[PDB]
Amino acid sequence: KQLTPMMKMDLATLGPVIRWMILMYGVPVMYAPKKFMKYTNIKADVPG
Amino acid sequence: DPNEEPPTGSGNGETASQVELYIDLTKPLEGADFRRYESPNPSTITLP
Repeated sequence: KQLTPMMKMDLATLGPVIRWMILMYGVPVMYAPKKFMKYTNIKADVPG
Repeated sequence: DPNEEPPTGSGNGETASQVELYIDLTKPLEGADFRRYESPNPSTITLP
């Protein structure tokens, strides 16, 4: 759920420097917790 | 006609079907999402 997309906001000019910030608001929500699962403690020594 | 079946079931005042039809008529647009029409958010398009 997105309150606003990834946006750019301009900041104040206190001198010969240009400033701005990038912001994003949101949260992930899953409605059915029992329709997901996970595997834990998996071993895979492919790096070496 | 002595052999014609007379209609019945007229003794149940405030029938459930009548209540459902009344709800459908007197309360239209129920359960619709109108939140978008009072949003002061300039961005109305959802992007990743």
